[PDB]
Amino acid sequence: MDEATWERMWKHVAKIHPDGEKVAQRIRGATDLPKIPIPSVPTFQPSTPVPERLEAVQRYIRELQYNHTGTQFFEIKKSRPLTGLMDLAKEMTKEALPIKSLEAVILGIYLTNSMPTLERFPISFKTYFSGNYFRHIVLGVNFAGRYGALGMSRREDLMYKPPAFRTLSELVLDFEAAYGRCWHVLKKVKLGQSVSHDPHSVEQIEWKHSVLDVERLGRDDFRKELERHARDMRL
Amino acid sequence: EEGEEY
Amino acid sequence: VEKAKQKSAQQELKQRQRAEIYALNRVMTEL
Repeated sequence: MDEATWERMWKHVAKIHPDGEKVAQRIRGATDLPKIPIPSVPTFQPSTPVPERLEAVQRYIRELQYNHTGTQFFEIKKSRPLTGLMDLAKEMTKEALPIKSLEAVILGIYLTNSMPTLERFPISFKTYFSGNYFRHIVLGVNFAGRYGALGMSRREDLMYKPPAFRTLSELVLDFEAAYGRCWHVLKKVKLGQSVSHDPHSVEQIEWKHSVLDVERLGRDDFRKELERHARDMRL
Repeated sequence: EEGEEY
Repeated sequence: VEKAKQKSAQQELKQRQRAEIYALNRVMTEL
């Protein structure tokens, strides 16, 4: 990144870290730093079951690490044509830098376009904690009629889910329970449509095919709306 | 939209 | 030779930055 953006990152570190000035003076220009291996983009035998491939995809995403630096290294414009977002995903594998949740969703799409028997659809969450609202997103997946997820989060239980849930409702309710355990109340779930496996597609990702107001719907209608969305996607 | 990144 | 010199300098810049990014990320992860 260019020199001005680099200084901005370190200036931001100075404010958000207790001894922020100390952190930069220990790291900047240091000659003894660890050499970080560039993670190997996983490739797949045709004999490998898709769930096993997904474990390798998630492992790769995890190796990049969650970006806690305070500076997002890849700008994601969500209305860009898919082909542009896939060019960016390729650059993420080249630059091999830490990522956050939305970048992980784009990467997960890029790395599963070779899996036409897998459908991929974004799931975003709006939660409420300590008077304030928080946004999160994962890549929902469907293999052989069972639901799972790929993604990246600060918490282990708000990203990867093996494709074992027999309904979309059960997948989303698992996220809701995980949020509950860290004292977040789930307010909205926004679910997209299946994403094209063509990395040169000019169509946009559809991020908000269903926008579900959890409290206004109530338990049973929340579940029915999730099952309606799952039907919309299968057809 | 509303709220910070989780 | 000049483009090979520039590519070496741009790759060196990215490698030095990437190492400091990951050193910083560890400090912020453990904060």
